[PDB]
Amino acid sequence: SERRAVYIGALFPMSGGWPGGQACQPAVEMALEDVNSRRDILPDYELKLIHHDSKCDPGQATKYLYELLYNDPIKIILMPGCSSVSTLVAEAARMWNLIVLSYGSSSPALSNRQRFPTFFRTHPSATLHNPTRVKLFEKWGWKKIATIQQTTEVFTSTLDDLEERVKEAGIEITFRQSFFSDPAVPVKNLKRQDARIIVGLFYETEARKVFCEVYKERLFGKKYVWFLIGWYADNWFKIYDPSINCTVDEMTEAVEGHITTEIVMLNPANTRSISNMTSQEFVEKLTKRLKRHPEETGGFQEAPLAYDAIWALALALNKTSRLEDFNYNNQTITDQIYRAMNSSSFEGVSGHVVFDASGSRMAWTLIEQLQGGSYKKIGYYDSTKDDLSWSKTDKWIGGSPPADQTLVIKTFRFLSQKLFISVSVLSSLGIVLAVVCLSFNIYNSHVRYIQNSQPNLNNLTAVGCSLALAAVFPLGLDGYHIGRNQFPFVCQARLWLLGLGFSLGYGSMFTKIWWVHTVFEPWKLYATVGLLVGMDVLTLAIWQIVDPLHRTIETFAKEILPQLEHCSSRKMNTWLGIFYGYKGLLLLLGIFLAYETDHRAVGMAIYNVAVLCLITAPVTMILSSQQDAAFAFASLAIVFSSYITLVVLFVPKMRRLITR
Amino acid sequence: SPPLSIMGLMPLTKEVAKGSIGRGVLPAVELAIEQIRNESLLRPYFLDLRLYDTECDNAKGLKAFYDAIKYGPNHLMVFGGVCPSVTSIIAESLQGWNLVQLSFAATTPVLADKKKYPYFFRTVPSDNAVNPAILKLLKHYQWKRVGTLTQDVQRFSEVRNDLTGVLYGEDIEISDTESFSNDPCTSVKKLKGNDVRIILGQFDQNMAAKVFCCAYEENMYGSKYQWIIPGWYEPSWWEQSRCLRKNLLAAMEGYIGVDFEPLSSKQIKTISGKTPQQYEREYNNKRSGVGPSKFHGYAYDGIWVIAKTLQRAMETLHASIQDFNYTDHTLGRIILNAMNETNFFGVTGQVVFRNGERMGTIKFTQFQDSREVKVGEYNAVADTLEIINDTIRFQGSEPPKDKTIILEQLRKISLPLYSILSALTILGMIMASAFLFFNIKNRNQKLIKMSSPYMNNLIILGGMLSYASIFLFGLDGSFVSEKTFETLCTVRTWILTVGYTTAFGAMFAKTWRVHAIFKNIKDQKLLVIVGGMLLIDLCILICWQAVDRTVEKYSMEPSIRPLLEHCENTHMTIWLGIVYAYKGLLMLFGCFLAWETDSKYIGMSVYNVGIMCIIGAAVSFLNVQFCIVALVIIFCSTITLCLVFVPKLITLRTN
Repeated sequence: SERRAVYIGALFPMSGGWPGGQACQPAVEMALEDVNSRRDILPDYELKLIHHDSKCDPGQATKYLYELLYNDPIKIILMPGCSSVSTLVAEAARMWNLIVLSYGSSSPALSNRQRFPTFFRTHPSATLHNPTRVKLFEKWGWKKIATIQQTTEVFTSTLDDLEERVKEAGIEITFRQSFFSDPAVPVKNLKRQDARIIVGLFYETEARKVFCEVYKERLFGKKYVWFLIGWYADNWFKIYDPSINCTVDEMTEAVEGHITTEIVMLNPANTRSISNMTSQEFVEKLTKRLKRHPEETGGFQEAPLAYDAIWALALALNKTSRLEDFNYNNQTITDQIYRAMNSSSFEGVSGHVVFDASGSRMAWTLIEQLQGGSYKKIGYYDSTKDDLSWSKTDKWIGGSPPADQTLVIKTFRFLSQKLFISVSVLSSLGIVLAVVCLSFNIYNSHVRYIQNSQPNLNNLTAVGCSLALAAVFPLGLDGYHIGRNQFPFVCQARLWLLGLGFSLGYGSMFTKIWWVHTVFEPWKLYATVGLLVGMDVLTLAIWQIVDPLHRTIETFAKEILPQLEHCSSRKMNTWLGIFYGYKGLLLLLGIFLAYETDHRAVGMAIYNVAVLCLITAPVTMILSSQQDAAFAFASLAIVFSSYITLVVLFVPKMRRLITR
Repeated sequence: SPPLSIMGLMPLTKEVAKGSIGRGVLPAVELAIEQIRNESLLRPYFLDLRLYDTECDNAKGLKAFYDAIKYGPNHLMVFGGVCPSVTSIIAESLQGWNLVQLSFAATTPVLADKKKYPYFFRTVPSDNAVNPAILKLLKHYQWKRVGTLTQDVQRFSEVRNDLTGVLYGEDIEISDTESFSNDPCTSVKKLKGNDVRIILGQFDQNMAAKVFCCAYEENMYGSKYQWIIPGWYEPSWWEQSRCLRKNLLAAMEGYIGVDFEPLSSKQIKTISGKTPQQYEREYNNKRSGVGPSKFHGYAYDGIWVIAKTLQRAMETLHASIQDFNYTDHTLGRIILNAMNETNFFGVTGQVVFRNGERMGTIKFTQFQDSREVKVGEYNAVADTLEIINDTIRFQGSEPPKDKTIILEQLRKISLPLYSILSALTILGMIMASAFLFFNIKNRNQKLIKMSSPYMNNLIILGGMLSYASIFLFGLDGSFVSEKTFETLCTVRTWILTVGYTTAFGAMFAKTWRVHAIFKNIKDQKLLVIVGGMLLIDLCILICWQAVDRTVEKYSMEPSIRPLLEHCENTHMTIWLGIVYAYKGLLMLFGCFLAWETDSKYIGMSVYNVGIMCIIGAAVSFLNVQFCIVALVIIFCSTITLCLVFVPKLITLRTN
C-alpha cells in the first residue's frame, strides 16, 4: 500500500573492520530499495532509510546516533555488523527499544540476552561449529582437547564458548593454554604439554606470528594439529610477510591440511532468491554495484547477509503486512514486533532464514582442512543437525581424522620363551627323576648288608627330587608364561613354588647322625629332620604373612606407542626373602659341617651336592633376573645331577654290598 | 548574573548506593557552592548546575545523556566518578558534543584510556602506585621477594593487570604472582608451597570470606604471612563459615589494607582557607545525615576545585564570551587550557593533575582486627609513605621477610663424652702396651707348649695392633675439617680393621693348627695366613681407593634448618659385602673350634665384636646417636681385648 517512508536506522561502517560493506550497504540498500521497489508484498510503507555512516566513529558515531534519536522519524533498526559501539547501543535499546540490527557479529557478546533483548545479527559463534568440530572431533574420534589462543577479547569470548562446549561436550579438555602476543614460550610449554590434539585462536597477523612460532617449533606431526577456522585469510597463511623470519617453505608445508572451516557464508546454490534472484544473479548484482575494486569489497560475503537482512526486514513487514504510535517508549507495536521476532524465522535464500536463540543465522558449514593448502571444504555441517556433509577429502593423520590423545603404548606384562628348551629339559628331567625313583625303590624293599641296614636316607633324597620336579611344574611355563591362566594360575601359583621348597634339604638329614658319627637310634635323626621341617613351617607362616607374590612388574617403555610392564610376576614382601636367606644360612651351616668330616664317599658326594646347593644360592641371589625370561631353572638341572650322583653311589657296589 | 549551566548530574538516587551519599555530599558541595555563592567569587557566574541524580540505571543514564543534550541546557562538565558502566559511556562521550570534561573520583584505571581519556579527565585513580609505598614497604617492610594472588574480579582482574603494570621496574623479586577466583584453600596450599611469608590480594569483601577461611587454614600468622588489601574490599568487612571467628579476627588482626588518605592531615585553613578541621566539622554536622559520601573530603575538594579551574579558565577567558554552544570547539581549546592548568595547591593537598593524577597520599592501615593503624600515606609528591611511627602493630619486629629461612647444619657429637672416649681409648692402648712389655720383658718361664703355647706373645702383638688401630679410627669422630674430604680417615678405619682382622686371624690360625693336631715352627704358616689376610686387605684398600666418603648427607631441619653430613663410599655395599665375607671366614672356624672343645672365649669375644660391627652398620643407618654407638663399639672392642689379657693375667695370678 502507501509507501510511507519508515525511518530506517542506518549508519554504514564507512570505517569498519570491513568498511566496504558500508558501500554494499547502499547496494543492499539498493537491494532494499529493490525490495522498496518490489514492495508488492506490502507496500504499505516505504523506508525513511535514515542513512548515515557508522564510519567506526564509535563515540562520535553514537553522537550522531543520539542525534538521530534526537531526530525524526520513528526509526527502525541498526546499520550494524560489528559490535563495539553497536553493542553499546544494544545495551541501550530498551530506553528507545528498537530493532537490534547487526548481521556480522558472531560476538559471544550477543549472549547478553538480559541485555541482548532485541538481538538480531546473523553471524553466530562457530562454537557450535566447534561443537560440530566436536562432532568433527567425534568424526575425528577426538575426545582430548588441547588448545590455546592469543587472548583476544574476541578469543576471550571464544575461550568462554570453548568452555561452554567443552562442558556440553563432556569430552577431555585435555589442554587449555592461551597466548597474548608470542606464546612461543607457551608453545614450548605445549611441547611440554606433549602435543597430540592441537587447536588455537588468533588473527590473520597474530596467526602469522603464530605460524612463525609453529615453523620454529617445527613439531609438525600427527602429534601436531592445525585445527582452526576461517578467522584469517588463506593468503594470510598462504601469502607470506616480510616481517617474518622463518621458512616460508617449511611453514608452507606445515600450512597444508591445516584444519579450518567457515559456515555457508552465502546461498550455496544459485536458486532464485526469496526475491527470485539467483545467488549467481546475486554475485552478478554484486559486480553490478561493485563500482570499486571487487578486491576492495569489504563485507563482500557479508553483503549477502546484508541484502538478506533487507529481505528479512521485509519479511517482518509483510508479516505485519499507521501503528506508528510508538515512541522510544510507547511499547504496543513494540511488543507486536517483539512477538513477530519471537515469530521471526523463515527460509531466506542465502539459507533457511535461521533465527538462533538470539535470531542469529544457522546453516550448513563448509569445512576445509587446508588440503594441500587447497582447503578442501569436505564438510558441510547442516546446522539443523550440524549435519556435516563429510565430503571425505581427508588427507589427514592416516589420511584420516584420527582421534585426540594420540598415544597408545604396549606393556611387556609377561613372556613365555615357549619354555622351549625350558619345558623340554623340564619334561626330560621329570622323566629321568621318576626313573631313578623307581630304580631305587626296586633296589629297596630287600637288603641289610649295605653301610647300615636301611636306605631311609634314599627316601629323603627322593623327597628333594620330588621338590625339584614340583618346582619345575610350579615356576615353569603354566602360570603366566605359555599357558594363559594367571587370574587363577598366578593365584594358585601363590602356593605352588612354596610347597616344593618344603622337601628341599631332606636327604641332608643323615649329616646329623653323621655329625654324631663325626662324634663317633632312628629317633635322633628323626627329630633332627623334624626340627628342620619345623623351621620350614615357621618360614612358611612368615610367607603366608608375606603373601601376594604373583604381582606386577616391571616398568619400561617400548617401541605406535609402546610400553613394557616388563613381566609382571611373583613379587611380595622381601621379609620372606630374608626368611629364605636364613634357610640358606642353615644350609651353609650344614655345608661347613660337611667340610668338617663308602659313607665317607657318600659324604664326598654330599659335598659336591652342597656345592650344587651353593650354586643354586646364586640363582636365588640372581633374583634380579634381568633376563628372567632367560634366567631360572639351572638349579633344577643341578638337583638332577645331584640325585644322579646319589643313585650312582646307591647303585652298583651298593647292590654288591647290601643285596648282591 | 551570567548563569553557569553545569553538567551537575551523576548517579545519585537514594537507590544509587553511594549515590544517595552522593547527594549526601551534594549539599556539602552545594554548601561549598553556597560557600562559593557566599564567596560569589567569580561573578557574574550564577552557577546553574543543571543537576540530575542519574540514579545509576545504565539506560537511565542513557536517556539522561539524551535529555542532557536535547532538553538539557548548556551545562558544563563531568559531575562524575559514579557509574563505571555509564562512566565508560561518558568515556565515549569524551569529545561528544565537541565535548570534553572530567570527573575525578573513580580509581578505575579503566580511566587509563588516554585515548578515550584524551577528551576527558579525572584525578583520584587506581592505587597501583601503592606498589611504590609497597616499595617504601619493600624499603620499610624491607622485602624484595614476594608473591601475591587475587580473586580477579574483572576489576580485580584489571587490578592484577595494574599489578603487572606495577611490576614495571620491579627491582625486587616478584617471588610470585598467583591469582584466584574462588579456590582459596586450593591456592592456599599452592602458595604455602610458594613459601608463604607475605600476602596481598584483590578480592571481594565477599571473597574475603573464603580468603580468611583459607588463611586460618594456613594460619601462618608470622613473618610466614602478610595481609595486604584495600578498603575497596569493603570497609568493616572484617567487622562484617569455616575459619575460627578467633582465627578470623587473627586475620583481621595485622590486616594490612589501605585506601585514600581521605583528606589533608593538617586540618588547617584549606586552600580555600577553610579550616579543614572546621571544614570537616561542618561536613559531618551540616551533613546532618552522615559524613558525606566517602569521598566527602574529595567531594567538597572537587567542589572547590571545579571552582578553581573555573576561575582559572575564567581568567583565561576574560582573555577573550558567555555564548558558548556545544559547537564551541575553541571553548574546548580553552578547556584544554584550564586542563593543562589543572594544578594548584589544592586544599586536601597541592592538588595537581599528574597526567590528570590527583596530587595526594593514601591512608594505609594495619588492622589489628580493630586497630586499623592507618599509619601510612604515600605523599604522591614523594609517594612519601608518611607512616605513623610506632603505630606499627607488628607480630615480630619482622619487616617483611623475602622468602627466607635458615640453613640447619647436621653434625652431631658431644665431643666430651667423645673426649672421654678418646681418653679411654688411649688408656686401653697404653695399658695394652704395658702388659705386653711385661709379658715379653717377663717371658722367661716360657712354660706353655701343649696348651696356648709360650709363643702367643705374637698373638698378643696382633691384638695390640688391633686395639690401637681401633682407638685411632674410633677417635676419628667429628672434627675432620682439617681434611674432612675423603679425609683418608678411610685409611684410618682401614688400618683399624686391618689390625682387627690381624688379631682375629691370630687366634684363628692358632685354633687351626690346634684342631689340626687334635685330629691326629707352624708360626710361619700362621704368619702366612695373616699375611694373606692383609693381602686381600690392601687389595680391597686400593679398590675402595678407586672409590675414593667425604662427609656429606642430606636432611631438612627445624627453628628452621637443613642437615647434611656423612662419609659414604662409591662401593655402596660392594666393599661392605666384602668385609662381611672376610669376617664370616673367621666366624666359621670360631664356632667350629667352639664345638671342638682357653681361647674359645677369645673366639666368643670375637663373634661378639662381629655382632658389634653389625650394630655399627645399624648406626650407619642411624647421628650423635651413631656416634655414641661407635663409642660403645670401641668399648666392646677394648673389652674383648682386656678379656684376652685376662687369660694371660691368670698366669700372673700363677706368677
